[PDB]
Amino acid sequence: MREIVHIQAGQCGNQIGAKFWEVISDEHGIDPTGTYHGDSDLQLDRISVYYNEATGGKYVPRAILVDLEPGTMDSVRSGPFGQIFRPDNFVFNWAKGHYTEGAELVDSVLDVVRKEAESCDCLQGFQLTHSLGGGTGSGMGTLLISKIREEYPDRIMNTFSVVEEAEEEA
Amino acid sequence: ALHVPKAPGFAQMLKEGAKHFSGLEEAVYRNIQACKELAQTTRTAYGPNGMNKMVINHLEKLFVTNDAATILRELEVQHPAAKMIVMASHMQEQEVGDGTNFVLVFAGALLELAEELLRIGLSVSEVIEGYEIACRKAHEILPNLVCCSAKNLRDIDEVSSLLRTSIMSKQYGNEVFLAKLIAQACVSIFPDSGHFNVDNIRVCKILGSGISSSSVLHGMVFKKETEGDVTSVKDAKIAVYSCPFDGMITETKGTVLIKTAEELMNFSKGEENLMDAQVKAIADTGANVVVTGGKVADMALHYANKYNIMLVRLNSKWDLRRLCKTVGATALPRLTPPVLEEMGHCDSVYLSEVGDTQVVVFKHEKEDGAISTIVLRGSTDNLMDDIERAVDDGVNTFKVLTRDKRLVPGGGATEIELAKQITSYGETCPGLEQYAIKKFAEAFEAIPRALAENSGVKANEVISKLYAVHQEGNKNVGLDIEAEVPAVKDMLEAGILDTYLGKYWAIKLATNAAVTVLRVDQIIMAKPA
Amino acid sequence: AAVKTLNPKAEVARAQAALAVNISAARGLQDVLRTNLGPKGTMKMLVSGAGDIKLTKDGNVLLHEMQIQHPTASLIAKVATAQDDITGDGTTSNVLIIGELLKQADLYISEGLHPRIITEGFEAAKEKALQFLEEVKVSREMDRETLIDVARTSLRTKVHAELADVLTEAVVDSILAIKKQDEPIDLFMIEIMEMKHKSETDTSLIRGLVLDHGARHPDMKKRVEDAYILTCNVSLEYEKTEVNSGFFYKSAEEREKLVKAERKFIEDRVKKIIELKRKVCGDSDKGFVVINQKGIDPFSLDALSKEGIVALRRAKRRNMERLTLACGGVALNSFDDLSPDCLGHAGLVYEYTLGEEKFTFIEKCNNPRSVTLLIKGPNKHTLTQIKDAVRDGLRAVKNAIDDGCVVPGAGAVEVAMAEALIKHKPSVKGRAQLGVQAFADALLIIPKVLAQNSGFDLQETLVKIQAEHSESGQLVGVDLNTGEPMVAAEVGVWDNYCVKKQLLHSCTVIATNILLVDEIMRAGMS
Amino acid sequence: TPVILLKEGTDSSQGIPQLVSNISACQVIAEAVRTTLGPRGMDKLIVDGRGKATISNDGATILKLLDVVHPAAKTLVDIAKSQDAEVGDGTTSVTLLA
Ligand SMILES: Nc1ncnc2c1ncn2[C@@H]1O[C@H](COP(=O)(O)OP(=O)(O)O)[C@@H](O)[C@H]1O
Ligand SMILES: Nc1ncnc2c1ncn2[C@@H]1O[C@H](COP(=O)(O)OP(=O)(O)O)[C@@H](O)[C@H]1O
Ligand SMILES: [Mg+2]
Ligand SMILES: [Mg+2]
Ligand SMILES: [Mg+2]
Repeated sequence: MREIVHIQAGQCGNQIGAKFWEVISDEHGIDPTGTYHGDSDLQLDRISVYYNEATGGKYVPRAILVDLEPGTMDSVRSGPFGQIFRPDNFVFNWAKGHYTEGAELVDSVLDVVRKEAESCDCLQGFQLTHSLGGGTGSGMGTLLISKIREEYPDRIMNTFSVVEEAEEEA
Repeated sequence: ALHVPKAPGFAQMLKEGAKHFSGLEEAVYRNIQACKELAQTTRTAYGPNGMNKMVINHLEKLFVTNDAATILRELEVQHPAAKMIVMASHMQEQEVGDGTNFVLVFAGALLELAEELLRIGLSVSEVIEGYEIACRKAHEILPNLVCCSAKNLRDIDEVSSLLRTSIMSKQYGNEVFLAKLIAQACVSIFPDSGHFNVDNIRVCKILGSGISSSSVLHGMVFKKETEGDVTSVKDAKIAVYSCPFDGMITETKGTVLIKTAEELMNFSKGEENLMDAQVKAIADTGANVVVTGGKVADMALHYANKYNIMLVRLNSKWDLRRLCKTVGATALPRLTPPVLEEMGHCDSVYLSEVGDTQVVVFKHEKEDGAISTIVLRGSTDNLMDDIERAVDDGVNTFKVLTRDKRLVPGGGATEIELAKQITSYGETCPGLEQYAIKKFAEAFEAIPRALAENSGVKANEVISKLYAVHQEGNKNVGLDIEAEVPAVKDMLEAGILDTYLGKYWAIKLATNAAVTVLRVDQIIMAKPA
Repeated sequence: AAVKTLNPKAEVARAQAALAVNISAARGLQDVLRTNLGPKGTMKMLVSGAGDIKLTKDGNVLLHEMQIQHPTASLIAKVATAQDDITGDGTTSNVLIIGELLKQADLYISEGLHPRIITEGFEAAKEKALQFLEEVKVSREMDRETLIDVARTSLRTKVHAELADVLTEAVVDSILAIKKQDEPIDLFMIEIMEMKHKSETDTSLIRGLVLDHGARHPDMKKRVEDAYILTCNVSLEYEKTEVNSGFFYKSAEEREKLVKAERKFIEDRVKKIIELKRKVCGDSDKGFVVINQKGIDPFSLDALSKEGIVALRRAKRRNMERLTLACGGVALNSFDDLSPDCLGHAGLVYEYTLGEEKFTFIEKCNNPRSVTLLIKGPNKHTLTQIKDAVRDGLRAVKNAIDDGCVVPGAGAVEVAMAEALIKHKPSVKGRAQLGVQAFADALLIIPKVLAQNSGFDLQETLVKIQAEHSESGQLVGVDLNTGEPMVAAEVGVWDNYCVKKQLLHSCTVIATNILLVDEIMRAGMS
Repeated sequence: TPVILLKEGTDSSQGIPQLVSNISACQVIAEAVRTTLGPRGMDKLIVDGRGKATISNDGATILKLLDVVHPAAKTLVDIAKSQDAEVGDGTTSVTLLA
């Protein structure tokens, strides 16, 4: 219940999100291969707010990874805990023509977040982790917050933004 | 000395770390080498006499198996051609579930045979057309070799005899026992309608005694513990709930507001009375056991123990659905006394101990039920995993037999017959594709050759004897494993059969993968990240 | 240099060096891209840094996935991208003709000429070529056989014949089925879906819709034989008030009352749907399907399933228009004015499962104005290649319909323009005749490349082709299996008029602009 | 040689030598608990990374305390654990027999 989905954008944003998912996984009973060892029931009460359980007992995070580079997502995958992410939750020259650049990337992101929000029951929000002063956080992030708001103008959108002599009569 | 600077154009405009391969000498002859080496890697795990292989993955986890798909999954491949062969094998596993090594052997043989045609002069297109024609001819020929179709898929002995082979190819010696177990488990859950879901067979592993102490159970077992004082029920009426077993609260933030002292003195008493009323209302319908998917409260547990209610909490969100299917109940999203239609019935519900493991068992006497479980007992987790994989292959074979009823002889007889007939056909074709057709026919001997090599005999004598006996009109003669001298045996009498659909799909996918590898001309690689 | 004395870290290339660099880059690009042209071209494999595999033959994909860091390559890639996104074809010929134009221009510039003379010659030759193309075209009625020929010609250059014959019929049928005799064709009404099994020869066209999600409640029916369809984007989840609110109760009974009372807003909508269903489908003979663009609570799912309703949640926005066009209903944002006139009809609804994925089929619509192309195959790269080919074919057929004319192919048009320009050039005054000659020689690259790829002798084949078309006024092109001259129109090789027009314009403009660059400088911030 | 099949760092060993190596390693594993059998058997002392000591005569406990990472040797630890879980006695004899 009260499902929340996560968006990671940029190199540093991707790294911060990977760290957060690592630490929350160690806090819970989740291990790198997607199974459960925790001994306390309180580690499993709210597991569905952050994880989808697949047929067979495996758990996958409710996270989306985006960068305009074929190396950042590969680095995350190579790094530990990068294999637990679903292989199709990745979005990947800089400027072509088209009169608008990134229109296909934003559409792919919207499709993936729609597919992810389909699985959850009563989702409530999006946690966006991106650079703020960066080019990907201002320009290449072509008002992605605005696009998300237009797509779902009823749910919360919580963003972790990186920070005198004349003095006479009157 | 001096240096060769660079070539103008693309060679200068290329990025740093990128690779560009072009031509027959730099692309095709290297892709063939990579595929041949990949096939040679897993050649030795083919047949009943295949040897196990030990692989450690990047997380220091240990695998011991002779299943080709598992080996390829655990290995990590850096070469694109081997990657495409691996994807072909995985697609075959997804489509049928058995025959993942035949694909690799066939593709490797086809490529290593096309190499010499390319060497002697034929171009890639003439090889491709010959391969396609030969594949179509093989698919046309294949049905005529069908023999001994399945008759009854609800007879225990016939099912065991049909499933024996696919298990015997992995567990040499335990095949009879495993076939009996899997036949019982599969026949138990097979409905009147043809629909047979593979997911309805569950496997549970308990450390302990030997494999011979495995068993099958008509119901469900969970590695859990009873939350209440009651431990056993002899005729169980089950209630199932998806919500937590506690008094519910508002979705919006709530607050208890009090302005006098009587409310403060009466709140907790009222809450306790309300919970007691709800629990007794549930218990009045006759429910003995309550299954919940969430948290239980101390007061609820106290009243459930007071009214002699067995309380089990299982939590997967899928085990709950499987239990609902098993018993015949419907999960209730609110805590209300169930109606009879929503009430499940199970004969025995109890808590037991097996080899230092506490389990909860829901058991029926019905031979059909809805699902069934297989309890495996082994001395090693790796051994239990291997037996689990064998059981999975048996179940997949049963499902394929449900889909299609036709069988063909095995142990090299089908491959020898196909090779002979394709050679006879390709003899009469004028043109430059006859060489490709003859090579496609010759590539079929790799399977009996691998079987003979693994068995430990001389493959040439086996192949010569197979050809000699097939020239007289004996279509059901294949390799003999038991003898120490190379010999042949009638496969139809011995009961070594295999499915038609598996061979069909394996040939199709292997040919497609081989021609796809052959079609590539030049390769551009970016630097790894 | 002047720039160096101000910024010592700058980089510069002056008059001759700039021209040399540009010509070298163009020739380097064309040397690689020349092997794609024609149905006899070879396939390139591209491997990225992540380890993915892409088999391709299209010029644009090769340009944007080959590893290059050159400014002239960037300009040419941008031009190819514009060509692709406007017309949908002709990306390789663009690069070929640009490279040949630059090479032929440098051939004369190396003898002391000035680029402006060649520029004027280029302009005059372009005007003459456009005039000739305007008259060489063939106007027809654009019937099914002509569209089949055009689509087969456009698709045979990407996949083999066996798969091309399958794809051509599906593409033509979809385009014809979503067409009315006005209101120019609007894509996004054809959905492209891919399912990974059942080898590609099973790719098909469905006169209905396929959705990549299915029913979420176990007890919902798996197949409906005669379905009313309701399409909506109203929310059936729990909703919180915009202004901050909180419950203040005194006892457990009051808490229970509030808990019961906090659901009436959604239960009212569920009741409205149920009443409409019971009003329309009186007896248990028909079926009811609901499609919602927003979420549905488990309580609402159970309430709907108790009465035999098949509900799907969180569909995509474009499906709101697609389902309306296909089934023939009304997409509505509120249930205040619900009536049977807002319902649609579908002759079959069912469900398919692929391991961890689920699909829903809506089929047997009365007169659908929207269809779906179902792609199948055993590999991700196979699916991607087929998707690109389908895009190419759809664009080609749509352009052929939009234009009233089609043009013969296989280099016949290039031969004809070269012959016409050769006779035109004596009328020009000055040295622009050299530019006209260069333009013609550049135009003669396509038949040469086709012959080279098919495996013949370029000079001899072109000499034969020019030997015909001069003693007989026929439009003559190259036969790719014998090397002999042929007549394109009788054999059935066709090309688009807009593609040729755009290609000529873009190539001439880019060549003229490139030839006039005086220096290349990088003197800004690093 | 230009492009290799598997990733660099992979190690492989096949044939009679690796089987002989496995047989050799099992001998060391059995030698680890050899002298703890019978009425006149001694016991062992194991010190871990944190300085905590464990004095034991139980074969399963000793084998668990040893940090065995040999894939063939791990089987002898597994069977000892299985015996301990199943019957609770006889953990050294099974390893010696194997
Ligand atoms: N008793 C047997 N005698 C001879 N051949 C056998 C016997 N059992 C199985 N085979 C053969 O083993 C071959 C391969 O089976 P297996 O080794 O399991 O790999 P896969 O089935 O994945 O290709 C089959 O073609 C079958 O003909
Ligand atoms: N069967 C054919 N015979 C001769 N020429 C053909 C045939 N099919 C296509 N062509 C030619 O191939 C040319 C290039 O098409 P293609 O290779 O697909 O790349 P592009 O369409 O991007 O230029 C077209 O101009 C067309 O005239
Ligand atoms: Mg097998
Ligand atoms: Mg084209
Ligand atoms: Mg003892």
